[PDB]
Amino acid sequence: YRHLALLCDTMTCRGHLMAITRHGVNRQDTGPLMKCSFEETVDVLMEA
Amino acid sequence: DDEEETYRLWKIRKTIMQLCHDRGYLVTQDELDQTLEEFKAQFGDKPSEGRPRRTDLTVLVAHNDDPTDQMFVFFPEEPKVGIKTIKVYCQRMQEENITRALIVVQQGMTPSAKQSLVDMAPKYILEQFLQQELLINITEHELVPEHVVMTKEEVTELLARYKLRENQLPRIQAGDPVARYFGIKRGQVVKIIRPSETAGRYITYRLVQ
Amino acid sequence: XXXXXXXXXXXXXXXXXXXXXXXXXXXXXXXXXXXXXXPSLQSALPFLDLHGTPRLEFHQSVFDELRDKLLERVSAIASEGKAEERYKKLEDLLEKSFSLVLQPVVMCVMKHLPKVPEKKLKLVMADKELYRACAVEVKRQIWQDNQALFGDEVSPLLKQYILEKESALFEVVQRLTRMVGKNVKLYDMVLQFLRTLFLRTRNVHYCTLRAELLMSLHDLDVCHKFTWCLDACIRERFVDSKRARELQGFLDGVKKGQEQVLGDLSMILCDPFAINTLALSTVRHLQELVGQETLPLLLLLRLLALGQGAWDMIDSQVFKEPKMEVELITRFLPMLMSFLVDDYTFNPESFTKFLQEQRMACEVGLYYVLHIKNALLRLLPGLVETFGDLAFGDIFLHLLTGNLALLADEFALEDFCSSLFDGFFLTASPRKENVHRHALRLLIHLHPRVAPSKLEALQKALEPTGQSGEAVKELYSQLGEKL
Repeated sequence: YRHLALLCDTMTCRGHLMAITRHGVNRQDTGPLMKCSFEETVDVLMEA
Repeated sequence: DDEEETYRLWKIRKTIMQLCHDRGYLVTQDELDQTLEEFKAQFGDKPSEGRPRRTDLTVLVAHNDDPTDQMFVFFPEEPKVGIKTIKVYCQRMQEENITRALIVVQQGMTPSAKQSLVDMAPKYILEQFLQQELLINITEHELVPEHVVMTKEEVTELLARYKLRENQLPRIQAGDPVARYFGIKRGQVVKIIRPSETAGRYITYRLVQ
Repeated sequence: XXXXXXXXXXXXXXXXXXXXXXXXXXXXXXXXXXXXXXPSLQSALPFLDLHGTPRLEFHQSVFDELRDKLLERVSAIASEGKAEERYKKLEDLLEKSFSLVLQPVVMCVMKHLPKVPEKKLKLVMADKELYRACAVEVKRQIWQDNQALFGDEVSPLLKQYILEKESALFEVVQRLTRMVGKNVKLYDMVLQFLRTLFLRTRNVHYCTLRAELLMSLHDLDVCHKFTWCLDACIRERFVDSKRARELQGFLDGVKKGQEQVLGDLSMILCDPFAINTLALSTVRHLQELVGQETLPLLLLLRLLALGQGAWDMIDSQVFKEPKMEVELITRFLPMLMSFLVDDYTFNPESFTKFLQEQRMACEVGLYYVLHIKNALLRLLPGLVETFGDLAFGDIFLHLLTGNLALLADEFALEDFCSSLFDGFFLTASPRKENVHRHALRLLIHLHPRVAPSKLEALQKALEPTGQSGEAVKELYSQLGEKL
C-alpha cells in the first residue's frame, strides 16, 4: 500500500490531476533540467 | 410534474441545511432533517405556480458564534440567471449589513454574471450552485473523507511544528466542489481526516490555491 | 443512627430482646419478616448459603436506585413533569430521608425535585451536607448557598485569578459545573452581587472572568442576551473593526438606562483580553485612516467608546466620558510624526515630547503603537519622558507587549534600550514588573560586552529587592542560566 499511496499522492499533491505525460509533469515547477530529462527536451530549455 | 418539483426543492433545502451546518452556522435541529411531508405542509405541495414557489424559502442563517454575519440563501425564479437579476439580490444585501450569500441557480449562469460575481468579492461575497450540485450532499459520500477547515492559529501551529511554509503543503483547487461546499477562500488550510488501511487514521492538510 | 418506621420497631426489639428470655424461634418471629421473598428460599438459605448476607437484594434495591429512578425519568419524560409522579417521588424522598441517614434519596432528589414545599426545609434540617452539597447540586443545591455558600465558593474565582497571574508571569469546566444547577434568578443575583462587590473593591480582574462566564452560557440556558450577542464579536475576532463599528453604533443609540448601559460598559471595561482587543482594533483603524490620509470619522467614535469603557467604575449612575474633538488631533499628532520619520528613513522628537508630557485611552493607544530604527531611536527619549511622566501599573504590561514585538523584531540596540528602560525604573515597581524584567533578561545576553554587568546587576537587584519572590526568581534565573 506504500507504493499505491505514494503514486496517488503525487498525482494529487497539486490540487488537480497531474497526468503522467509531458502534459502533466512538465507543467509543475521542478526544474528545467528535470523537465528536459523527460520526453520534450529542447522546447523546455527554449522556454526556460 | 409537481410532486417531482417539491421533492427536488425539498432535497435542495435539505442539502443547504446540511451545508450551513457543516459550514458552522445556526441550523435548527428539526430544520436540519425534516420530512418531505413536513416540507409539503410548511410550504404547500405545488411548485408549479403555487405556494412553495421560489423566493418563499430563502433561508437566512446566522453564525454559531459572532451572530452578525449571515448568508441568507437565494433561489432565483428564472432558470438562466443574469446581472439584472443578481443586482436585485445585491439591493437586498446592501439593504442589510451582511456580505455572504448563496444563490442556487437552476440552469447555468450567464458568464458576464460569473465575472460580475467576482467583481464585488472584496465588498460582499457571492457563491453560486447549480441544482445538480445540491441534490446530493457530497460529504456524505463514502469516497469523501472528513474535511475540516482550520483556524489561523492552528495553521501557525501546523507550520511552526513541521517547520514548513504555505508554499510546501499539498494543495487544493478553489473550485473544488468540497472547497465550494465549505466556501473556503484562497490560503486557508483544510485538515482532512481519512481512514488508512496501514495506520488506522491519517490527517493530511490542503492549503487552498 | 437514623430511626425509621421499621427502624423504631427494630430499636424497640433491640431493647426488649436484651432480656426476659424469649426463645430464638419466638424472638425471630416477633423480630421482623421479609414479605417479598418466599419462605422456601429463606429456609434453603441455611441449606445453600450457610448464613449468607442478603445485601445483594439490597444491591438490587441499589439497582432500583437507578432503575426506578429511570422509571422516575419515565415519569418525567413521558407526561412532561407529571404532578402525581412528582408527589409520589416527594413522598418516597421524605420516607428515604427519614429512613436512610441517603444515596437513593440523593438520586431521587437529583432526578427532578422542583416545587417541593418542604424540600428546602427538609434539606436545611440536614444542613451539614458537606459531600451532599456537591451531589445534591442538581436542583436542591440551587438557592440554598445564595446566603453564604456562594460567598464561600467565590474565593476559588480569586484563586484561579491568582493562578492566571502566576501563569502569565512565565475555569471552563468549573464554571460549567457551577452552571449545571443554574437558573435565571440565582445567576442574576450572583452577577449583581459580584458586580457590586468587584466595582467596590477592585474592579480589575473580575470583569474578564465574568465575561468569560457569560460566554460559557452557550448551552441554551436563556439585555443580557444582547450583551452576549455583543460580546460574541469581542471574543471571536481579535482585530474586529467593522463589527466593532456596528457594535459602537448599536451601543451609542441607547435609551435612558437604569444601570443597564453602565453594566454593559462595566462588562466591556475591565478585561485585559477585551482591552487588548479594543486597543488593537483602534490602532488598526488608525493605521487604516493613515493609509487613507483622512485623520479627523470611525476611529474617533471607537476611541471615545473605549474611553467611556475605561472610566465606568469610578461612579454609579453615569452615562459616558467626553470626546475632546480638539484633543484627538493633538493626541494623534505623534503618530503622524512617527510616520514622517519612517517615510524619511525608508526613502520631530520635541513634538512627541510635548505631546507625551501633557497627560487614558490615547495613552494605551500610543503604548500599543510602540510595536510598530531612526524613528524609534528618536522617539525613545519621548518614551523615557512618558515613563517619567505617569508611571502607572499596567504600563509594564505594555512594556511586555513591546518586548514581545521586539522579540519578534530581533534587534540588538533596541534590546539594549529596552534593558536600559527596564533597569532605570526599579524604584516603585511591583513584584510582577521585576519578575517580567528578569524573565526578559533571561532572553537578554545576546551580546557578551554588557551581559556580565547584567549578571552582576542581578545580584545588585537582589539586596535592593526586599521582596523574596523577586530575589527567588533571580536565583532561579541564574540557575536556569547555568544549564
